[PDB]
Amino acid sequence: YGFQPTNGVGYQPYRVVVLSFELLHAPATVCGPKKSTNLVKNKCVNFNF
Amino acid sequence: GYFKIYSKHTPINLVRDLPQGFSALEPLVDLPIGINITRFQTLLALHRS
Ligand SMILES: *[C@@H]1O[C@H](CO)[C@@H](O)[C@H](O)[C@H]1NC(C)=O
Repeated sequence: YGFQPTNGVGYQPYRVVVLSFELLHAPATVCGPKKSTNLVKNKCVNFNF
Repeated sequence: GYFKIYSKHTPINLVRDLPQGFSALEPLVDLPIGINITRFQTLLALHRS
């Protein structure tokens, strides 16, 4: 490459990373974070424990 | 695709045969790994001296 500071756009280096996943072939183990709320008591509510 | 291991430890005073008692085996660990196991071996710690 000819990477130089004087070079403008289209010539400066760019750091690129591509991320890939799989689609339902093996037991999933990398998943997004799970949210949480505050715990209430003695009130008719619904829960998702 | 789940490898389940259950374990239990129990003191014994009988010499050779299995004891005449009842004791359940609580779960120890679960591993989410997919391998189509068919055979297994054992490891021995011999005294090399
Ligand atoms: C079981 O064996 C077959 C033999 O081809 C293989 O295709 C399959 O992936 C195995 N199952 C697991 C869970 O490894």
